[PDB]
Amino acid sequence: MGSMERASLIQKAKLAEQAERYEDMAAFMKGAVEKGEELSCEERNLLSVAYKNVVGGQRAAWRVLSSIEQKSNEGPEVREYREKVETELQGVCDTVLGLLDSHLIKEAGDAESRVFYLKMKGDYYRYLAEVATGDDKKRIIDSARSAYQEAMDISKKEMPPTNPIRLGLALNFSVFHYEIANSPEEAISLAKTTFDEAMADLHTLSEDSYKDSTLIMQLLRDNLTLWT
Amino acid sequence: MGSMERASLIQKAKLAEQAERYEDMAAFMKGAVEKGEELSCEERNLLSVAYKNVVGGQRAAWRVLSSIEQKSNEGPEVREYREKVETELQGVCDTVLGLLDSHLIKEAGDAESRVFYLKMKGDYYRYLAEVATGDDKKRIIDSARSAYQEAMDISKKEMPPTNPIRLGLALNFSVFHYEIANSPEEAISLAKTTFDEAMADLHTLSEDSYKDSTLIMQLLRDNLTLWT
Amino acid sequence: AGSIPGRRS
Amino acid sequence: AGSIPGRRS
Ligand SMILES: *Cc1ccc(S(=O)(=O)N2CCC(O)CC2)cc1
Ligand SMILES: *Cc1ccc(S(=O)(=O)N2CCC(O)CC2)cc1
Ligand SMILES: [Ca+2]
Ligand SMILES: [Ca+2]
Ligand SMILES: [Cl-]
Ligand SMILES: [Cl-]
Ligand SMILES: [Cl-]
Ligand SMILES: [Cl-]
Repeated sequence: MGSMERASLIQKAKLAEQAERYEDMAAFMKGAVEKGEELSCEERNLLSVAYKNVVGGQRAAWRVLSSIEQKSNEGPEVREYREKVETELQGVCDTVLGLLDSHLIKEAGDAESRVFYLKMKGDYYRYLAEVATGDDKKRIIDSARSAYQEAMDISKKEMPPTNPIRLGLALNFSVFHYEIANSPEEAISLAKTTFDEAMADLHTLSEDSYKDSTLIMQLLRDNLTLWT
Repeated sequence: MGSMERASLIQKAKLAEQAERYEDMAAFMKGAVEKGEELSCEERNLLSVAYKNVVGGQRAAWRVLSSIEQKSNEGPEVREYREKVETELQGVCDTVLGLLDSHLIKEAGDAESRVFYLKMKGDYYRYLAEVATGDDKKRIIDSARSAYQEAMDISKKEMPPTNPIRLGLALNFSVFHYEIANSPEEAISLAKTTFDEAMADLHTLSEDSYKDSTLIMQLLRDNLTLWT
Repeated sequence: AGSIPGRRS
Repeated sequence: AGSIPGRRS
């Protein structure tokens, strides 16, 4: 998107979201990132929403295909098509990771931006881990863990326990522990401690911030209800 | 998809439908058509479902963008992005029309196949008409009308009034009259006559055929309720 | 007004 | 288990 103005790319990303054109949205936001300027809070959310929708559709398709393939394992077409979707999913994850590595994370000095990007890094390595096998699974799992851990360390030092990004990071890292790392007890402990420390800080919040924080706390509680 | 077996393309189209990967589905079915053999009833439905989903998403996005553009008409980005989506929509319609012209319609000798393809031809010209302006709108409207009319003439001679394709053709042609041709009275008359002639033939049907026919009759009734 | 949904085989 | 839906700005 090199010939399009940065501001036009952002404007078109917002239009693409309204039109539910998430592949276009992601392409517009990739172009915006590649202009080389840092992203504002709103622009970081547009980038994240775009790619979460794209990879979310791929993950849902991969799960459908993997289920059919496993049932057939109880011609080559199901495996071939699952592999095609898997390769496309890995390509999108690689694209997001490459934006974060060149150069969003290294230019992010404020805690809000750095935590946001490191949470993204953890998430896209986690999506790679969902489809990985064997030993490359091990290294991908460690890359997700390391990104989430660095984000957690910064968030606990620099953000209040009700901050929505701190909460969503903890939620997603708890899902990583439960679903990827085979550490359900770590998942439950992290979700419980996060929920409790947020609850104790709600008194400091305005009505609007309270709504933002409690919405994510409910997601932590929903996971705890399923896991315990 | 020239190197993939016809049977593998059909199998993968069915997997893509289950995975809600409609762009892939359409590409697999385009490859299957281009093998040059006629399509079975089930294969015609796969082709139609694939493209209806692809163009349905484009049409919904175009309507969102056109609405925003009209409100702004009460920079160039909204118009540019609406134009981008419009061009992609026109390209998909042109692709389907080209499959029908090369060579699905001319090889379709049985009434069921020929009516099905001529209904598709009417529908994809109707989608072109939704985004067309001015004089090219006129010729596109006439192409839709002519395709639907030929399909109607064959269907009335060769199919019972409860046949689901005959019913869906009449439903869609009635929508053409109401929404495209500015002929709401023709739309209402066609929907009423179609509904009544189907009702009078229901006694001939098995339980399963009755369910198929009455489902489409309800759609005709839903339009009549909105239009009268 | 609705046309045939036509989106499920 | 649910992660952040994260699909609406
Ligand atoms: C990871 C994560 C994504 C989104 C959210 S949010 O929906 O609560 N929201 C926080 C405030 C900002 O505007 C970004 C979006 C939380 C965590
Ligand atoms: C145009 C049209 C599409 C689909 C149908 S249907 O859903 O009743 N069905 C008819 C029987 C065949 O299996 C094709 C799909 C009716 C009209
Ligand atoms: Ca510039
Ligand atoms: Ca062959
Ligand atoms: Cl494939
Ligand atoms: Cl910076
Ligand atoms: Cl554009
Ligand atoms: Cl023939």
